[PDB]
Amino acid sequence: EADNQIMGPSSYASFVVRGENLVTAVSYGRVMRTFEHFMARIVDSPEKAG
Amino acid sequence: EADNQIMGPSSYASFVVRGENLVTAVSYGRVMRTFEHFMARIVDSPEKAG
Repeated sequence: EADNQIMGPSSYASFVVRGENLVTAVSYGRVMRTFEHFMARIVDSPEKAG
Repeated sequence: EADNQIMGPSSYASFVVRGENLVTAVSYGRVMRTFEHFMARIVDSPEKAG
């Protein structure tokens, strides 16, 4: 065998419906994942290419 | 005539789609008027009865 062990993530990641996502939930029923990424993509410099 | 004139507003109001309103407009295709009110009701202190 090449390696005996592998390094892995110790804990789960956290998806919590925070404040800015919750307003979409109660109103439209469509919460989204990583809303702050959407704000940074189409509000804070949308002309910056991905 | 009790009045010759009435005092009123001078300009129209401005309903401009700001940033998080653009985000929900782009993603879910629905804008809510005064998003800061929805954020100050459903997120910041919902225990205060309207």
